[PDB]
Amino acid sequence: ITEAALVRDILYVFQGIDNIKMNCYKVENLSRSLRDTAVRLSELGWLHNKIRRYTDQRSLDRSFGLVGQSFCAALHQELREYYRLLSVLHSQLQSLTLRRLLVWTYDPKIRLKTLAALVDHCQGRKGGELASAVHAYTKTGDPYMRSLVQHILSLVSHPVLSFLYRWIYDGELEDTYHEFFVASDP
Amino acid sequence: ITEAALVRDILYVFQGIDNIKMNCYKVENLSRSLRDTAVRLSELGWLHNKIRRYTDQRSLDRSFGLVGQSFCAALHQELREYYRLLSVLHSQLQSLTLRRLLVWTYDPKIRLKTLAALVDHCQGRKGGELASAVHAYTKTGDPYMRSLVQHILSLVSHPVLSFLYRWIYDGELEDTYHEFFVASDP
Amino acid sequence: LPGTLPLASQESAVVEDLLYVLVGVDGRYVSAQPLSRTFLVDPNLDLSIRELVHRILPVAASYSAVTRFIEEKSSFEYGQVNHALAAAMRTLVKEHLILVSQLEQLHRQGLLSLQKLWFYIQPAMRTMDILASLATSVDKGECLGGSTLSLLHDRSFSYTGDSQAQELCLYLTKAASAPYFEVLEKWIYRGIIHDPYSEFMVEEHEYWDQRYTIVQQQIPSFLQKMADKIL
Repeated sequence: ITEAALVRDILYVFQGIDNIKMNCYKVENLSRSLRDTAVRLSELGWLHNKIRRYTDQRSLDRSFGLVGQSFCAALHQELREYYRLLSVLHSQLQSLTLRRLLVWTYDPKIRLKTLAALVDHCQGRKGGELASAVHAYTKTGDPYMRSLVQHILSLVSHPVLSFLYRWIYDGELEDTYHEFFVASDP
Repeated sequence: ITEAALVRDILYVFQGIDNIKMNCYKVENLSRSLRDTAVRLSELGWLHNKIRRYTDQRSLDRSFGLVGQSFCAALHQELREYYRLLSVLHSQLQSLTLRRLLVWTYDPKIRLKTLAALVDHCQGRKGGELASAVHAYTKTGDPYMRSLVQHILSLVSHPVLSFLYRWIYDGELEDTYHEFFVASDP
Repeated sequence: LPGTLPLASQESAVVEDLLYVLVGVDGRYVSAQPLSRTFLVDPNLDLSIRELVHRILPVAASYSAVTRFIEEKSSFEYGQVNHALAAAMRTLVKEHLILVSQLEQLHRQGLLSLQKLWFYIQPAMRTMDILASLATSVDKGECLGGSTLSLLHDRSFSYTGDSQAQELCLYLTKAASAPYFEVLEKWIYRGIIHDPYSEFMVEEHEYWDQRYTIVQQQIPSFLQKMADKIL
């Protein structure tokens, strides 16, 4: 099995589409120096699944609220870019090798590390309780994460500040789903 | 059969002149991904033959009236322009392809769908009864059609307004064909 | 015969036929099945392609179900709102016939790999997924007149934080309500009610509490506060 063939399949495992098959992407011959580097590289694609399942399972039911949309629709602007990187990497495969990928994909091994662990800390939270559980990720100090999550908060907390600027200047709260912390009694 | 050859015959089927022959323009080899778009594009010619027949057949008999002649004439100023598009399009061929015609001829598939369905709703109507059956196409709301038919009406109301401004200020009605709603008795 | 054909090259054959599938014209390999449109690709193709092709086709099915709403809801039996909603939903399909034209030209030069396609269509996969949800929530409950304008004021409030699917549903409502608002201009500064199709909120009859009666169905649900001062 040539090294180039591995570079062909890995560029797919970065998405979910499987030599490399599907929790670690067990690869199945070739030399040990190749299988090890594939294993770690293939596993980055597995993360992309956990962040894709959430933005697909919750984009189905219509009882997730108004905040749970601006979150599920802010995990996509942070995925189109991950689809631009896969674009560039594929144009050069026609040269790059395994040891050359590690430096290329060393940074998106972190953004796909916070997002894939930001959707598990807030699983059953809907409404404002979700905008309060993506804010408990800002007390981190890491200048690369605290400047990423502090952007998703600026989108998730836009619907919350939409009721507030409505329930203050006009006093007409309207939320079929119970999100705002001001509950009315018929 | 080359793709360029299809672009040569289609430029003619847009007029009525027939690989593509004559109710659909059944084409008769080539790949399926070519026949389908040709049959889709040629359906502009079958809309061109129907409008042309009504203006021609009725431009023959001299018992269609004054309003009827205006309606037939009103269908030629909206055909010279369709004669100008065929002109510019052909020049480019001397590059354009099928995947490029669809956008070029997406709008004149609508004007050739109101006019080819405006001459069937008013078939046996002569005189003012025709100027009253091209006005029952203005209650449509579609801002592109209501601003086309409301122009043919402007070129169909001129003759009706002519008599009226004659039978009001001078009282001398004259119509060998019975069009005006004021019928005299010898 | 893509089975007896090399790997890295047959992908350039699917991306050509795949572009045709976006247009809706029957392709060579990616064909359509008789009717929610379901496609078939091929029995003998690479596993790491079909699982990627089947991710794009949900932009073809969401187009073989919007073009069928334009070529249908433009009839005269539906009113002056199911018309404008079908015209302002036709300007978009044109802007999708261009985004497939720019790709048919950029593919000639070889610069369009299948992996490159799955990135460019990302916006055209999200817009054609809104128009294929209004064209199925307008036919679920038969809406014409006002109730087909209440829906476009609630499907525009549910997206209060998306800002990429609210700038859209605010272009449809702002365009599918001019014909309704041009008779309201005639029932406010004057007394005449044209409304050829029975869709306006107020209908006349033939000692005066029975002449003009408020119709309950055809209220736009954003004039509900002033449903009385109009009449």
